Amino acid sequence: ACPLMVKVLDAVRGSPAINVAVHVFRKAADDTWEPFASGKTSESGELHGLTTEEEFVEGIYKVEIDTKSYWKALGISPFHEHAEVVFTANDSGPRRYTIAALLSPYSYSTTAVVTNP
Amino acid sequence: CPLMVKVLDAVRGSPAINVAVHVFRKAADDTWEPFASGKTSESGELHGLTTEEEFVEGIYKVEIDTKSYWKALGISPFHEHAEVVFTANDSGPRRYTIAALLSPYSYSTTAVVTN
Amino acid sequence: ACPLMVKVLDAVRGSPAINVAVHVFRKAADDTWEPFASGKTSESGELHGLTTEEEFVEGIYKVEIDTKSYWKALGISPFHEHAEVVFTANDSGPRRYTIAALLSPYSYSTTAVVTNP
Amino acid sequence: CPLMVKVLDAVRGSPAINVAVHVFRKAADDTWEPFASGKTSESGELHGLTTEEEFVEGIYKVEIDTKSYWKALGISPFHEHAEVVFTANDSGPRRYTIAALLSPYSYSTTAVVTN
Ligand SMILES: O=C1C[C@@H](c2ccc(O)cc2)Oc2cc(O)cc(O)c21
Ligand SMILES: O=C1C[C@@H](c2ccc(O)cc2)Oc2cc(O)cc(O)c21
Ligand SMILES: [Ca+2]
Ligand SMILES: [Ca+2]
Repeated sequence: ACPLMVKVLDAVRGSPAINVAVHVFRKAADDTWEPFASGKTSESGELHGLTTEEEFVEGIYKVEIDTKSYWKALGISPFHEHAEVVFTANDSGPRRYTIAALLSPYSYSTTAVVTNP
Repeated sequence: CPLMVKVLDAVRGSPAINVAVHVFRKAADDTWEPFASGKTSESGELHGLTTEEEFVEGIYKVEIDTKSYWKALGISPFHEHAEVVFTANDSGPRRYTIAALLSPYSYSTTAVVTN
Repeated sequence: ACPLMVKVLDAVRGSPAINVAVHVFRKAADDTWEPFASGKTSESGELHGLTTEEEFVEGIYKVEIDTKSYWKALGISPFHEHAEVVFTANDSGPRRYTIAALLSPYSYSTTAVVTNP
Repeated sequence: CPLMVKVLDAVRGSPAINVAVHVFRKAADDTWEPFASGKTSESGELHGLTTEEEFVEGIYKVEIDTKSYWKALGISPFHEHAEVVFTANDSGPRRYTIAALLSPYSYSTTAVVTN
């Protein structure tokens, strides 16, 4: 019953991207981004436990993935500052969201898998 | 031009036409000051955003209005938009092409930077 | 200890791609593709149990994913006949391979995550 | 031309230059008969593979020699190559651009088909 999971993979090494910082924000009624949760990717490149079913109410959310630090630490100066995912959540009732990102120094892809528990 | 944006549609196998694109420059106060905008052409390209003089070093944001594009096609989208944030010109002036490949629940962006 | 897993996701629906046929082949000493394993993706879009550590000897392998049937069944005539992954395996000792594919009607991406148990 | 192939490098943020590409047509016996080939240009493009007359309906294979490209750059690659298999012209003649974005452990291909 974790309703939000983020998973990050490295397209160069063919590996999970470990220790990647992730910050999650929620758009406020006044229209600004309130901090909602944060964490770092595990060995498996996954970040669990960000939120709960109750807390994770309808809204617009932003997941910012600190790809730049991940590359810089490997000696690489990447193109992007970060990878950002912005989406409306739970608009038709609660769902479970997996936000997956695949990283290369000059490219990233992002895909959402959304399921109905 | 020093900056071009090009958008493709993975569902139809075509350029993504009439997609709104906004470009911003990060301000001293860490706000985004809007800088240039346009809509992609019938080839999915947006040219003429900026000039070599104007396009000085800094951190830039390209915001692509993916949601409106999908809505227009009658297809439900996941993302609000697709954003590309990058530092420009850090080693000199370059020509940047920002390319995006769009699916309703996924997108991929790549930069082709040539000097 | 499953050394080969294939995972397929649908970029249109934001879902696993279920019931996707997958065929695996191994290049023979005579240079032709011998059938090695086959299966279909589960509800979670994953296919496990293709092979074993002992069977999965060094070689060149091909994973063919029947994307066309997956789309056609949804009413869609897709661009690709299939998605094929060809790779050398276990060249430096045994590894565990996850072959992931993300599908759209006119595009697919494939990524390998390779780990050392 | 009715068929173009374009290859980009996600590691360097550049066109992938001097990449070998082979094109095949499926034969009656379900073998691949090699049809056209080339190497990508400094812009990552390969033009001139075929002509409208020659490019009749059928099933075609495009094989991109990704492995050699990475080897040349000194980077270890996962794939032997990247293949694109598709049926051409089923609704009429079209112009096909096959685009590939390459990373050492990943690739993505997309078709832009215009009539
Ligand atoms: O290995 C991958 C690659 C990743 C991915 C592919 C494409 C994309 O656009 C974004 C992420 O997809 C995945 C999604 C998963 O749930 C688990 C995975 O192991 C993987
Ligand atoms: O930079 C890119 C990436 C590429 C692409 C992205 C995703 C994918 O899955 C396959 C190809 O598309 C392009 C197509 C072009 O005409 C010019 C380009 O610069 C690009
Ligand atoms: Ca400059
Ligand atoms: Ca024809």
